[PDB]
Amino acid sequence: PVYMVYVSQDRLTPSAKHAVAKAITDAHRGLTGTQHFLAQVNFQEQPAGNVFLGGVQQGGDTIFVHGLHREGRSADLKGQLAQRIVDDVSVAAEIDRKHIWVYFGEMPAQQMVEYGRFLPQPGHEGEWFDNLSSDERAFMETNVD
Amino acid sequence: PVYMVYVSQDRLTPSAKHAVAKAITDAHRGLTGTQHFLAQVNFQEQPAGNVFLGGVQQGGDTIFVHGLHREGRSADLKGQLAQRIVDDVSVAAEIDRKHIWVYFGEMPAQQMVEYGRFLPQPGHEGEWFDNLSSDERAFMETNVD
Amino acid sequence: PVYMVYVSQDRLTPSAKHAVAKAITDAHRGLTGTQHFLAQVNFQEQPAGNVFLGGVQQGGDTIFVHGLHREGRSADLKGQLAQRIVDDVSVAAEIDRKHIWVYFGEMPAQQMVEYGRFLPQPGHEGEWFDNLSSDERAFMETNVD
Repeated sequence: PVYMVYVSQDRLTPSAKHAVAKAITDAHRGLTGTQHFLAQVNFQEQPAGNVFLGGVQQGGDTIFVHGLHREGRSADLKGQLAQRIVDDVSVAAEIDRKHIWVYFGEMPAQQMVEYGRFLPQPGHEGEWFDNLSSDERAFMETNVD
Repeated sequence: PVYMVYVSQDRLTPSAKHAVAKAITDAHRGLTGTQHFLAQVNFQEQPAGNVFLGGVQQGGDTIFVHGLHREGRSADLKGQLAQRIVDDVSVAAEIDRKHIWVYFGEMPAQQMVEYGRFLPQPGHEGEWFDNLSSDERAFMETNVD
Repeated sequence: PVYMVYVSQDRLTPSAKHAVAKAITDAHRGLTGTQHFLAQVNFQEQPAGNVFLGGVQQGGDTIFVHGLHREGRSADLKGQLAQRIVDDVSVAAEIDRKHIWVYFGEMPAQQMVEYGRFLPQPGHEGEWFDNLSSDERAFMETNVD
């Protein structure tokens, strides 16, 4: 997956970012089985005041998570995952849950590429990982916390 | 909804941003009936020069709106809403319609969370809001212009 | 289309940005027939360290391309397009392919607007372009590289 995480500049220190990104990553791994290194968290910071709700300018406590996933998972599991992202980002960023917005979009695995390679259907990430070159396997596996 | 609004840095003063957010939020409410405070406008600023059309670097005028909605509305209503965002953002930002691009993407409501809660189906914002607790009812009410 | 390109600050100079935008636009035109001026490449730069892979903070070399397209193309064509984007951005940005992520999302053409006008169905771009006003055509034609 790619999780784009929209936040205000300086609301999250680098350690708070590490905390948020590891909580989203753990959630995704623990609920889907997808290996840690296939999950990107991509922080998009903007000056405070660029977020409006009902037309009202917000301080720096708004978080929007846009998760981009392969098709194939159940509504039940995606609900559980969205809920766990809300809870665990609330703890990790010390931000009340009421500030957190989370949207999941889905695409055919055949039109998504990570590390320059096409993804597989969910649940066949193991033999997909095994199919590819030793250099790629090594580069991927360094990307696990 | 979340309306991601990509603009060049300093193209919109604080007052212009407020006006543009208001045009989008009032368009969404007026055509869908969804409450104002459920509409987010999230401005994403980047230096002029980061937008390319047909390979040609642009100045600071382009505006891209990526509206992210719940599934369930007709093509006709989405067309009316996109055209209204075009017209009203053209007015609010004193910008020619030819500079404005609008894309709507849709997601199951069961995988969309606002204010830490799962959204209802479109049109059921009323009972949804009537099952919300008093504090989150009030917090939501503070986000109306 | 709109190609949202997420890169670290300064990883692409203005000239490298122009090259990448050209690689993507040429690939889209070559494989779909869609005229150059209908392809937007929108660079989103963030400070290095905002990308995490498997929870591990990254340097400045990751590139994520989020391409937003009209529905209607084959899985085969979209695979060819995405692969060519990996390859040609690899060359233009002088970057290892294993740094390049590419996701394609699709929307009904009836909810996509470019230059203030609703897009046609894929493969009807010539006819659509002919039926625009001459001021709109002329503005679009200025965007060809």
